[PDB]
Amino acid sequence: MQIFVKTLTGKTITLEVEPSDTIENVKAKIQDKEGIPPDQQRLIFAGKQLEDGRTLSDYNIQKESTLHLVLRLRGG
Amino acid sequence: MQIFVKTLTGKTITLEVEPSDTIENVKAKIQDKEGIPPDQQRLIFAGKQLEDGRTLSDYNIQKESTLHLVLRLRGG
Amino acid sequence: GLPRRIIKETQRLLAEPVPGIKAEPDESNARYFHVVIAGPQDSPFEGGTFKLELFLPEEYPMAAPKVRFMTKIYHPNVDKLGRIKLDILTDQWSPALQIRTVLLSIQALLSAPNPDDPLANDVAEQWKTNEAQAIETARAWTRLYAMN
Amino acid sequence: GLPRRIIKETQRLLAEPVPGIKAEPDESNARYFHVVIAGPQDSPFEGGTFKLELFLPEEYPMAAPKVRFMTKIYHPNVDKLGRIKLDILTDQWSPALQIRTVLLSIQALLSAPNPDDPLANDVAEQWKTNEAQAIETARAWTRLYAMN
Amino acid sequence: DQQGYDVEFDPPLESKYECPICLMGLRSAVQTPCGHRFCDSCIRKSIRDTGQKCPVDNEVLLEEQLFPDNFAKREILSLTVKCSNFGCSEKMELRQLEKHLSQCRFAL
Amino acid sequence: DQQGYDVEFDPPLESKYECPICLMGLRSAVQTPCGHRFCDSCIRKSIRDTGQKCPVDNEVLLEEQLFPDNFAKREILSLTVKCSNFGCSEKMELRQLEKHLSQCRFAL
Ligand SMILES: [Zn+2]
Ligand SMILES: [Zn+2]
Ligand SMILES: [Zn+2]
Ligand SMILES: [Zn+2]
Ligand SMILES: [Zn+2]
Ligand SMILES: [Zn+2]
Repeated sequence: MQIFVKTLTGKTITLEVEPSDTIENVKAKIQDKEGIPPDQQRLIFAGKQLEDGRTLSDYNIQKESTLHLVLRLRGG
Repeated sequence: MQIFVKTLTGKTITLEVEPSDTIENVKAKIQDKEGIPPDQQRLIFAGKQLEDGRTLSDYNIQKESTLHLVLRLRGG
Repeated sequence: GLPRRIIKETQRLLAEPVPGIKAEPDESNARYFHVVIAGPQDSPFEGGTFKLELFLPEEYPMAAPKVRFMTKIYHPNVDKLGRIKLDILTDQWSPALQIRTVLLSIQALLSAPNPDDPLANDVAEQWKTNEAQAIETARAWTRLYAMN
Repeated sequence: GLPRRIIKETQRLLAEPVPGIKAEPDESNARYFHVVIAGPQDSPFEGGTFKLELFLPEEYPMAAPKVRFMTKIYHPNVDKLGRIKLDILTDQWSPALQIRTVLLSIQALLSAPNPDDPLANDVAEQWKTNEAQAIETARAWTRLYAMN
Repeated sequence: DQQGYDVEFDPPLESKYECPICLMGLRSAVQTPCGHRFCDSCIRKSIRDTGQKCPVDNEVLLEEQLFPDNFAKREILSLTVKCSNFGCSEKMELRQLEKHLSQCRFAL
Repeated sequence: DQQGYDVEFDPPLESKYECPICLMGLRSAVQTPCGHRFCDSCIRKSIRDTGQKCPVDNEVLLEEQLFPDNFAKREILSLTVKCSNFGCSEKMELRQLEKHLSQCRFAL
């Protein structure tokens, strides 16, 4: 399936994955295109920060579902 | 009118000029695209080395006429 | 004559809106933004609509935008005046980041409250000591102050 | 197994030929090339067809290809053995240059003979002292040796 | 003061030739070690104001580590653009814009 | 020994991602000060064998003056390619080729 990923600048990219893929797997694919290391990325979907452990099927990310890219979030 | 210009590698580019344009004018347009200074370029058409002074109408270069690019030619 | 990033960044954000988040500039001042973030799914704030006021300073994009809630919200990382304890705004900013990304991070903050780095200390104390109580408190604060 | 530049460079040259110049590789050796350059317009060699033999050395493209005429030609920059006094081959070579460009430069050399940097000294002396005689001599040398 | 190239590209400017800081065509393009493009002025402002790091991934970036993407510059300057003046319909390469903008018949 | 990427691109490899020396995809791309792209090995061979100059225009070029076009590298690696083995019809990004070439069902 396809998934949309809106980058920092506002530009969109489209990846190819299955629902079995992890969030660590998707962050590794985003590294290949944009050149941002996976630990530095923070992905948002439906106002929920997607963490490395779970898969796309757990959060319920379907065909043509638009993710959002955010920079590293540490201390307040 | 259009004119085809075959580069050193074999790749072609197409410029926009009139017959009134000089060879110095065309070499300046080839500098803009490829980043080769005009003095370093040597243009060939019908087995004839095209020199800076004359125009395209003198050599009789028409619509969609294919030129060829060659490197600097000094001493033998 | 505004800086021409802001004029493009307004147009991109307005033309391609984020799901849940409304945002428009003030008619008398383009640097002020009428923001209204909807409450995220499966949170204490499920089915609420919270106002915010975002401001772009003089040296934007090199300085981060100042954001404050304009609605009462029971959240450990938001104080009673409305100001937000979020990492994008209190340090480590970069000009690559945009208004769109800030509002997404504020939206994400509502689903993931962090008492371990607090701002409202009474709320952060309440969240750690009795979590299920504080979530029900925030659900009531949504119904009182944040539903219409 | 040849170097895979040569295999592409043969295909490009063969698929997209240069007007006037025929070129094909030898069937038993891909480094040898059967070249036949046609004589250019408004020159001493107008309406001739001259054979050449081009060879690609071991460290091509870092070394220039060795080219020699296989037809008698009255030209100051070509000796009686057939070897050519052209600048691409005797110095200042770069691997960017290809077989296609070498044959174009040899084609261009026929229209513009230069006695001031000679190889055949008897021809170069003849060209400077009596130019109109030498052009008529070359026109006869074309008809004798280079028409079919 | 100096941002990127501000003009309507035709076809529209691709994101790969766009500056992350000013959101416009890369004026005097420069590339980082981590390997993305900015304007000359904009990235140096991000270093001088915001800090010695690449905006998009927080990698290490000194002011000296930058180098000009002259390959990218030549591509951008040859992209076709529309006249920025209100009413003018003519089109040209970006390199020829500044010349035509003096020659343009619609400017204030 | 090491040339560029040798494989049938689909669509065909654009000239801007092609090496002037080996005539193939730019393996570990590097850009000059004068501003054109080569492989890492190929341009250094042209310096070491042929001389300290840029092949296409004879400009000055030391071995240290080169720098990696990492922006170009990421673009090239994401271009779609066909399986080089005789008979195989499958397609993929260039980055995924080496992985699939071990997994391929048609190799000798
Ligand atoms: Zn910029
Ligand atoms: Zn970076
Ligand atoms: Zn105009
Ligand atoms: Zn190469
Ligand atoms: Zn160069
Ligand atoms: Zn295969």
